[PDB]
Amino acid sequence: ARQWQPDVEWAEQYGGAVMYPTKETAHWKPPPWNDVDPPKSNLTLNFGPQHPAAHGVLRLVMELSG
Amino acid sequence: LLDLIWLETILPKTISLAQMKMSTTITSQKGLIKLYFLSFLITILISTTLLNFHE
Amino acid sequence: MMTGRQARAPLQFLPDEARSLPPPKLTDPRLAYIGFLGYCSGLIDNAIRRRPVLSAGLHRQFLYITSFVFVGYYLLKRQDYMYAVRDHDMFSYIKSHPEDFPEKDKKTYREVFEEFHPVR
Amino acid sequence: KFYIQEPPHGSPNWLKVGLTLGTSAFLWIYLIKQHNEDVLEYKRRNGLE
Amino acid sequence: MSLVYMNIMMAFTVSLTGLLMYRSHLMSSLLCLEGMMLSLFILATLMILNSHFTLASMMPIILLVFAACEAALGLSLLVMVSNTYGTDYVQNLNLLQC
Amino acid sequence: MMTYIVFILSIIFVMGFVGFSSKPSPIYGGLGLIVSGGVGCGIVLNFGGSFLGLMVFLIYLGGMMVVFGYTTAMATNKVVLGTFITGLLMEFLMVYYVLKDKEVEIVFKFNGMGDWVIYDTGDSGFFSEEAMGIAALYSYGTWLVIVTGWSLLIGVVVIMEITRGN
Amino acid sequence: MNPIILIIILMTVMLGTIIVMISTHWLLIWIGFEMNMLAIIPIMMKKHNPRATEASTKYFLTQSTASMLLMMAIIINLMFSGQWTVMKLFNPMASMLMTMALAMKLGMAPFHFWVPEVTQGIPLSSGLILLTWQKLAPMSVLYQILPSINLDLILTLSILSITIGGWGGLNQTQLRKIMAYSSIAHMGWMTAVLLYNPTMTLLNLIIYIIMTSTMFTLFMANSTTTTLSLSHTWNKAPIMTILVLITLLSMGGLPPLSGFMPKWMIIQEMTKNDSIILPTLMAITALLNLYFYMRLTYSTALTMFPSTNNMKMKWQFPTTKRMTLLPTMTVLSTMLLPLTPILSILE
Amino acid sequence: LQYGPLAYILGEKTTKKMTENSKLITVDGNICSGKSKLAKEVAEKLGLKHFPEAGIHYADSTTGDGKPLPVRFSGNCSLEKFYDDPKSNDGNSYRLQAWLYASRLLQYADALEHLLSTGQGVVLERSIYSDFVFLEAMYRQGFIRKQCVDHYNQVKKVTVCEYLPPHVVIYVDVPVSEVQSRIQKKGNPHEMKITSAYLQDIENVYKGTFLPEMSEKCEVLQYSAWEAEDAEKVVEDIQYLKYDKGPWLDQDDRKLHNLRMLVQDKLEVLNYTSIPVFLPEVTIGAHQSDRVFQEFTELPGRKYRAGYNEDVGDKWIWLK
Amino acid sequence: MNLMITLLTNFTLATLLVTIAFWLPQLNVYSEKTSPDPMGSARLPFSMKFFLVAITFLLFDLEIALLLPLPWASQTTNLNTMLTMALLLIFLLAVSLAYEWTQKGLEWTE
Ligand SMILES: CCCCCCCCCCCCCCCCCC(=O)OC[C@H](COP(=O)(O)OCCN)OC(=O)CCCCCCCCCCCCCCCCC
Ligand SMILES: Nc1ncnc2c1ncn2[C@@H]1O[C@H](COP(=O)(O)O)[C@@H](O)[C@H]1O
Repeated sequence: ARQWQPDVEWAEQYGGAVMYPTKETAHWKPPPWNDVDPPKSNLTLNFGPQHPAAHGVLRLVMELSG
Repeated sequence: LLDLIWLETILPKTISLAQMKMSTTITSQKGLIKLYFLSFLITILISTTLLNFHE
Repeated sequence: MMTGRQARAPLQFLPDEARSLPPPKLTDPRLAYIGFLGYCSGLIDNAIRRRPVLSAGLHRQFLYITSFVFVGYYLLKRQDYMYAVRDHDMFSYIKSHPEDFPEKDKKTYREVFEEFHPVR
Repeated sequence: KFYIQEPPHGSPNWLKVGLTLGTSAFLWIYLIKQHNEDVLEYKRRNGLE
Repeated sequence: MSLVYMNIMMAFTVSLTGLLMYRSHLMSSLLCLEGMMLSLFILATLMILNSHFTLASMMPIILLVFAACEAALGLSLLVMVSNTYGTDYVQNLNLLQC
Repeated sequence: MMTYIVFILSIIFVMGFVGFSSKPSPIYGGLGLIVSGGVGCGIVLNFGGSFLGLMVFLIYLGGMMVVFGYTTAMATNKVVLGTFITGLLMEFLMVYYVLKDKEVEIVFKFNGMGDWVIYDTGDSGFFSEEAMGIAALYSYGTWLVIVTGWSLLIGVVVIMEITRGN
Repeated sequence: MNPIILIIILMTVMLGTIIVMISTHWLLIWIGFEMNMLAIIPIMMKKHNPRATEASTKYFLTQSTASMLLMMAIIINLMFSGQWTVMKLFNPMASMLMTMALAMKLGMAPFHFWVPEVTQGIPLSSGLILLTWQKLAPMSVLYQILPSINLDLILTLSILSITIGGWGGLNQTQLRKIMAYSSIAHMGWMTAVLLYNPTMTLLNLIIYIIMTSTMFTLFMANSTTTTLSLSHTWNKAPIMTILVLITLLSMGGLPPLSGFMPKWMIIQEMTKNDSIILPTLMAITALLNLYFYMRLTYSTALTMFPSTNNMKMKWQFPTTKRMTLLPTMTVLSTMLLPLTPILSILE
Repeated sequence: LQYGPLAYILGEKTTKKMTENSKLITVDGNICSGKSKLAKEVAEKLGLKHFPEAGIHYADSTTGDGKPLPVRFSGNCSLEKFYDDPKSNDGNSYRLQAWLYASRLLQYADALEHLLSTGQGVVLERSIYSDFVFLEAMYRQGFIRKQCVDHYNQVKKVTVCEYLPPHVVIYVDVPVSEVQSRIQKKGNPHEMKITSAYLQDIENVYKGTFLPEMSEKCEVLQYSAWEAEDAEKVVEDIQYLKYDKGPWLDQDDRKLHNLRMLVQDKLEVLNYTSIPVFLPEVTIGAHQSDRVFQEFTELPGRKYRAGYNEDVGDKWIWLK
Repeated sequence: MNLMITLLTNFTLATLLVTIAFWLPQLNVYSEKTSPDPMGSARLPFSMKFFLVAITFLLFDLEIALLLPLPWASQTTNLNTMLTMALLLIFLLAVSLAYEWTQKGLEWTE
């Protein structure tokens, strides 16, 4: 009748990470579409009671950011 | 036997599966840079000792 | 190969002896096919941006044709120059070396015994 | 009117068409003058008059 | 030829084989690269002084400056890798296998 | 033995490159590269390369290896000792060969004499020739200074671009 | 990235390539390569994702090892000839190390193990620059040292680059790795004819740059990075499928397309020098490249894959990407075979 | 293209028109939370430009004549058939949700384009940050599958990361029964078929997912039903916000230039809407694709670029 | 030779005093003690800014390495070229500092 065109079964063949997924090339995914892999913090200082520039007896739990 | 199997096998299909398998041997690398620089060192060793390209 | 020739006067597109050659005529079929490449460039430029292919950018297609003819003219001058310099080096080398080139004594086919191979 | 937002290519860009046609015709007259200068220089250097 | 040139070339090739065989760290790869640069610096200096070739005395300074800027570039690449993964281990750098 | 000071510093230089380049950890590798840079500097200084040896000690060690240890301080085995002693065995066997034969051949051929014999017997007057050649970077090395300064300005710009992360 | 800093950095890339092309001193050659690498590193890190940092790190390590081997070859040349003229070399060990260094800089096999990864990690524009502009300077140095190049070494690197560039792309769906293996195979084709006729080297280089620039420009214009995403292009702009059709048929070496021109001229020169087996094996290996090009053409142009519904929204919006010189680069990469004796302008 | 990198080099910096009133506002709420007139009132008090809720035909409103094209060319989806058959076999549900997400993505790109080119803040209605609130409700009520939610999360991961959050979120606490009474006073025979548990899942995903992550990356304002009516109280709450949270602080000229070069390329905004994850609710076969494309190409104003159409009377084509 | 004797003597005195400091009070047996910090046990977070000031030091140290032959280069017979290139190198160090300035690189360690 009319000119045949490929289907989803044909389309998902060309769409892996490789063309011939074998035993070695099996655990391979396509990358994220914008080539951005997910990123997979701030310091927490505890200035204890050991220090003269704190006036005597003080414990300071800081949260620095650099 | 001849003209759907064996003449169809001996020239094109054996070559096609051979190129398939050799392409799987080429492109099945684990991505590891250590292995690639190790292969580069093996190349310089073979080109110094085996084929004597320094001559 | 000819890199020792155009190094005494380097980076010359067309040297001073290139003007002694004839220039390509403006009806050169090489240059005409270059102008056809300009027309095809104008058509692809009107096609990739979804303009009307033949109807949009007649000034744009005219500048594509103008630009390709204007570049290809000097490219053909340099082409003719380099094949002329190739033949000049060849002829000067054959003239200045008679011992490297024997004039062949041309045996006529009455003296030449070729084997006959019968198709029977 | 047809379009809700005015297209960039609705009105012709007369500066762009002027630069296009002017640079094109300048290259055409420079090429014609170059070809006439080259045929005159050839017909002088090899002497074909 | 001269005996010390053998030693400097062998130090270059030992730093080569260190660079050409990763163990774990990328900083060690940069250190092997700069050991290669160090041997090149020494070998250039011994040649240029043994020749009494005066104008090339400025060449080892140029080698040192350009390859120290190269080393700073590599240290910044290492720092961005170790900001992404937490360490500069080379086995983290295999996402481009596929 | 005393006529062999460039050669003995070169043997220590090869041994130090085997020491760090077997890569225990980048801290001790930085240490071994620093000690190796010092003895290679001694190799340079014993040919009258006083400015280039001080360029080792100033520039190489006091700036760049300081930055390497600085980054090693922030960003962050049997194989090490085995490949270490393998390189030490290869080097001492090559030394024993070139000392028994006064000849060796691995890539090139090398004479086994004291390396003082490859020198010149002249003088240079009231100047170090190597110092005046480095001073000629300004009178003669105009293009060299232009491309070096432009590569360093681009180096600053490039570091600030790739470390910004935006 | 600042556009002013983008201008200065790309001009610094071009200035490094120019310093390699115009200088008569080996130190200035090495300086030009240092400037080139040092400037092109931020162009790879334009989007600031971990794959680009990984790719820039692998690129740095390979190019830095190549630059140190290049300087060692220069230093051996200063040992054995006392001079610095950029010309032939005066020692086959310096010749071998400089051939190794330039083969590393071109990503020729078996130093090919960075080009698909580095081309994969970086964007399409920086991949275009890496596969076209960064192939200029080491081919210039190989052009200037060719009286000293060992024939066995350059032909071994050439056959290994042609075979791996063939067999590498046969199992690939990413576009950038396909272009990278095509680069490795084409560098093999360039360096094989180099000691026979380097004009054909220049010819193959320029035609490869035109074809590669065409395909990367189409990939940028259609925002395609995989084969499967390239297969949606007919439902959005079918002229793009026709142009990637004819250009991928050109890049494999089909006549009458002008990518048949370089490899035909390479066989035309290598068979003059009585090498008949070697361009035959080269031409038989190029059919692998043409095979996965046929795969890409069937996936994109000559068929029509099923699409998704949101393409109907993209039917309404025109391309605003300034496709710079794309019709010129498509016309030149396909239809230049009648103008084949233009190759004498590279003499 | 009037704007590009050359317009950035020649002096035009987009913070030279970025005043305090230039705030992107997204007004949010349930299907009858009354936010419709509230967004227009907040827009007309502060002089901000109002962009309504993207229906099916927003992309028809931006291109061509502005009039709505047929649904077979834009969408291939019916909201009414979703209201009638929410568990439909033909896959209208996620196809409608994906088309609405692409429409809101286009509207959000237009919103940031207006904010960056004109320096005027824009009041929105259910931006892309509040589009999965209907997805998870349709999933909890079983209207679509797990793979549709996976496809949506893929498209959200590769679209919403390219954009900054809004400044002010004006959400309106309305109970479900008041929304149901407003639907029954509306009288729409399609809108009344919306069940109770669907609206309750909408409110659940609202109060438990949208506001707990927009409370930090931007500024929330959470009103009731009867105090979101006085517009002046809301505008007074907007004018006295300490703008200290959010990534709108670290946006100099270069980052907003990157954003402006992003949001004018609408095929780059809509680049990864059509990722080839062949999901049967949205996968169109090639014959129907070519048929709908060649019926769409015959529509007036659509065969060529928007200044190149003789059938709608674009003159001077022979000089363009 | 005299330099090597002086280096060996200074290194010997350093190692001798370190030997006396690590073995003469280590003749003590004193007592088997156990001894069981602002950060407790967590990993030291990287500081981008300290690395950037180290790289800025390295690049300006290379520019210093270019500037060091100036007291020798003042003796030259090409003095106009020497003054031009000397002012240009110090100018390039200043332009590197200006680009470090204006692009916010000298901030929070200014
Ligand atoms: C003998 C040896 C001597 C030398 C011989 C000649 C060698 C020529 C080598 C040319 C190398 C060109 C390198 C590629 C272009 C460099 C600039 C660039 O990257 O352009 C792409 C640019 C990216 O823009 P950006 O905004 O950064 O995009 C990011 C994502 N949108 O913009 C875009 O993406 C816009 C889209 C179109 C880009 C087209 C760029 C084409 C460049 C190549 C032109 C053709 C080559 C010259 C012709 C042959 C000459 C022999
Ligand atoms: N999944 C969905 N289910 C029902 N309505 C939706 C959905 N997504 C978007 N809407 C729209 O949200 C509108 C409600 O907003 P409004 O009536 O303006 O308060 C409806 O009229 C629909 O057009």
